Amino acid sequence: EASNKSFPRDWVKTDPLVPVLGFAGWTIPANIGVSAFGGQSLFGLFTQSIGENLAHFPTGPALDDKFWLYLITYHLGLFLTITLGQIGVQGRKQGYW
Amino acid sequence: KKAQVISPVNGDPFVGMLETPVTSAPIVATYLSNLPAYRTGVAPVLRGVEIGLAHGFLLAGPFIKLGPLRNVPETAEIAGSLSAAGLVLILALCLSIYGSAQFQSTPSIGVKTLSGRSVARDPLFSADGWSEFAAGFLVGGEAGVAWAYVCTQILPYYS
Amino acid sequence: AAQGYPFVPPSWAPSVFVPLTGLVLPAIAMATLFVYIEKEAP
Amino acid sequence: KYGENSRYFDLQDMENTTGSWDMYGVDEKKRYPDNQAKFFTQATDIISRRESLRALVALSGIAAIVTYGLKGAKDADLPITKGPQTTGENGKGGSVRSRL
Amino acid sequence: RRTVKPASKASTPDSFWYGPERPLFLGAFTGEPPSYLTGEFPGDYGWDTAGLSADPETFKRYRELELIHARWAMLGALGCIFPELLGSYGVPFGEAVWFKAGAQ
Amino acid sequence: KKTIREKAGWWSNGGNEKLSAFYGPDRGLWLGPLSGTTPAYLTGEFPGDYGWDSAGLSADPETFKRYRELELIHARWAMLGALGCITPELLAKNGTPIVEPVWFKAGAQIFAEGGLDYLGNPGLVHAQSILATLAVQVILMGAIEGYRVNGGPAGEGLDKLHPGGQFFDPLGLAEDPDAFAELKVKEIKNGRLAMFSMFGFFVQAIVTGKGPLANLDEHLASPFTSNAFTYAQKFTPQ
Ligand SMILES: CC1=C[C@H](O)CC(C)(C)[C@H]1/C=C/C(C)=C/C=C/C(C)=C/C=C/C=C(C)/C=C/C=C(C)/C=C/C1=C(C)C[C@H](O)CC1(C)C
Ligand SMILES: CC1=C[C@H](O)CC(C)(C)[C@H]1/C=C/C(C)=C/C=C/C(C)=C/C=C/C=C(C)/C=C/C=C(C)/C=C/C1=C(C)C[C@H](O)CC1(C)C
Ligand SMILES: CC1=C(/C=C/C(C)=C/C=C/C(C)=C/C=C/C=C(C)/C=C/C=C(C)/C=C/C2=C(C)CCCC2(C)C)C(C)(C)CCC1
Repeated sequence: EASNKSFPRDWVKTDPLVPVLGFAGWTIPANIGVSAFGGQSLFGLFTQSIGENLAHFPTGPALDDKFWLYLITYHLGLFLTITLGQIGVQGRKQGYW
Repeated sequence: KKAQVISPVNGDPFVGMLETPVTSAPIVATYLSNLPAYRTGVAPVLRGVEIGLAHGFLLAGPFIKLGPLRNVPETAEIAGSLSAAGLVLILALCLSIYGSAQFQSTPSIGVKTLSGRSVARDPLFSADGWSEFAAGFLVGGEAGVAWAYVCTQILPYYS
Repeated sequence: AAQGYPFVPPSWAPSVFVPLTGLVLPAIAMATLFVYIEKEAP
Repeated sequence: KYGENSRYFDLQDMENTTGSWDMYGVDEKKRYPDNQAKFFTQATDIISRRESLRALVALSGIAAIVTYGLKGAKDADLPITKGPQTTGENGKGGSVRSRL
Repeated sequence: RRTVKPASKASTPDSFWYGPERPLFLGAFTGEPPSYLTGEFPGDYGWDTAGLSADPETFKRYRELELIHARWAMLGALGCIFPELLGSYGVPFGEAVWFKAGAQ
Repeated sequence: KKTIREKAGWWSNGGNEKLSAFYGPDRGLWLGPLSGTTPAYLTGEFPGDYGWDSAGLSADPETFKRYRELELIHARWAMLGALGCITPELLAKNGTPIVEPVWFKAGAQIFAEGGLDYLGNPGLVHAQSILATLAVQVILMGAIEGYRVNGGPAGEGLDKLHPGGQFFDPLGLAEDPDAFAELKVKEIKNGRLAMFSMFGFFVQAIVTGKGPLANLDEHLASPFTSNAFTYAQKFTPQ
């Protein structure tokens, strides 16, 4: 490493467009209703469960709630979309292809 | 394919620490610099008081909720606070004897700040500084254990 | 003791001497035999 | 100097050479309210020496264990202080010989 | 931890919202803003398609109007949302909705 | 111009601009921003100087001195009295068996044949003679005040108001001259508050006829119901 003498402070080359665009690229397809959810959506059912579990705020969700499935799947896709958007943006600006 | 993140420490590739986000992210560096351990100009007794308050308050919880009298309604909190007081006392003893053992050789090399300017050694790292630091730790830790009990008694949503 | 044999320990003796012998005298001993081990020679 | 052209050895800068750095220390004198700092510099005034602190620790710990064995263990309602509350395993020595 | 060096070398590396290279209200479709919206004042996205603030003093008075309206409107948004938000939790207002709270 | 923690009042021993609100030209005045022309003799050098001499009674500097001493002595006596007119009633409503805790009736306890038990405890002072009490008091207070006005066993070459030797400043709270200067103001302000509240005790006795804590309690029961205007028609000329 002939470069990197002082650990640049901008180690994450931040683009504020990246989180917004990953969020919109995931949640908008996640707002498409499909046959498997009974016509509903993943984000729709996730927010529905968020509401149903905020109706008793202290009491957390159960093991049999289905809020955890929506949570984990939604955030799998969302984190993947956000990190791949950051990677793609900073590879486009930089080299990498 | 530019912009590598992980760098050698202060640009020295032969000292062997490898500055890294977990090490030198400005949020992390800021938070760790603002901790009383790294406030090298502040009196060690007061940094010890803060550290001791924090630790005595935190280490009462385990003794309260997981101790042998955790299932007795009013006795759980008392027993846990007293166990934490004893542990804080033991830790103050250990701190004292560490100050007796460690600070006898008086290192001679100076210190810098990853920028080039040499700073004075932390007075904490002397016999007197560590003794007053341990006194502060004892005072603050017993105070924080007492405050942990007080919070068991006065906080609205304590279970 | 009353008359059977003098110097019989009190009933509360174990409750005091088991903590003393197991928590305090080992603390004293380890602290002293820690300062003595790490003590530099002049 | 020490950062000029990969010259990581300086005899006039042995701090940068040996890696003697304060990676997170700040020497700012201002952290605490002065009345609070006064309160806590005076609270520890008596025990700010090694001997005084160890005297406090010895007194407190010995008093604590002694009052715990005399009073605190019974206040905690410990089973060793209550006693068996039963005839115990007295007459059941062995499966064969039921010894006292 | 390193000490951040002063702004003699760094007078304006952070001026993202001011100067000629500032964000505009149509992005790349704005072209160049009017000659008076030069990016010295906050929130200058170059939106004067009506030319109402072509005069500098009218522009100053409009900046005053905009900022005072902005503060009053922030207070108003929070004040219309908060009573209804806590009225959805069980705090018994007379009329928690804002366009009926005056008649309380 | 400052940083957050200096605004928040940290860092004791930064006090030289904190005397500016209690001494000097641009200090706090009796009508605040509506008191322009302070008397020229109220220069702001003495504690409690708010520029209030509407009646011009302190125009002579020497009578101003005498009035300052009168004020401070009255203030100290009134502070002791304000504390002593509420301590027995508080202690009696907390449960101490004081036989007459109301202050304007507390003197009539010595005429009961059980005497004047101090906290309602006969093993305590147990005074029966009001005349012997008064004689003891006269002797002691005469010695005490004659020692105050010229000097005595507790220091002779000391100040007439703030002697501050080892008998009257035995805790050393006033060795820092700035702490001394602001404690003077605290003294005179608490004392003026006590003098006003003792005037209030007097008037609330003559008017209401109950204890001061009883008045507080019946005011806190229903304030608009019961006030000083409740007793406004009491002194009706018949
Ligand atoms: C920029 C430009 C450019 C070009 O050139 C031209 C043009 C286009 C013209 C321009 C534009 C403009 C605009 C758009 C404007 C707008 C405005 C607005 C909207 C305002 C509001 C504004 C708003 C506001 C103030 C608001 C406010 C609010 C408030 C007070 C509130 C109050 C209240 C509340 C709380 C609730 C309760 O229960 C009642 C009440 C009493 C009701
Ligand atoms: C400033 C000015 C200005 C202008 O120019 C003019 C003028 C107006 C004139 C002026 C003013 C003035 C004034 C206001 C004054 C006031 C005073 C007072 C109030 C006092 C009190 C004063 C008060 C006081 C002393 C008080 C005291 C008290 C006491 C001792 C007490 C005693 C007692 C008690 C404890 C109780 C018991 O059981 C009994 C008795 C015995 C009762
Ligand atoms: C689960 C779900 C599903 C599916 C999902 C998915 C499959 C998702 C995906 C998602 C994704 C896969 C997303 C993506 C996105 C992407 C994007 C959003 C992109 C963008 C781009 C851009 C925006 C560009 C930009 C630029 C350029 C052009 C150049 C340079 C500069 C920049 C930056 C500007 C379904 C339907 C069955 C239903 C239910 C739910």
